Amino acid sequence: GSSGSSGERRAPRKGNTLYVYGEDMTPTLLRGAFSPFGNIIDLSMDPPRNCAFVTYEKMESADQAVAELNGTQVESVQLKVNIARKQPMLDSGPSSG
Repeated sequence: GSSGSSGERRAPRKGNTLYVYGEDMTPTLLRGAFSPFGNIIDLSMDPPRNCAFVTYEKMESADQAVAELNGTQVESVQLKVNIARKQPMLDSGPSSG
């Protein structure tokens, strides 16, 4: 009998920001952890909720990371990435930051 589900949960690819969650991970860590996928233009960490918002210069990466970085164990730390919800078209090159 089929051990598990036949295949994986199909899903589209779109988004700039990514919802990351960890326990013993640091900002500088995510920098070299998400960099491999692409360029980080927006990376923020919230000790309170122990999460991190990493934005990629492109949308192609957003799905990528969420596909690999999802449930991945980097630097001896399990990082949980997801496609942030409610992320409409946002400027890429902010001048009046």
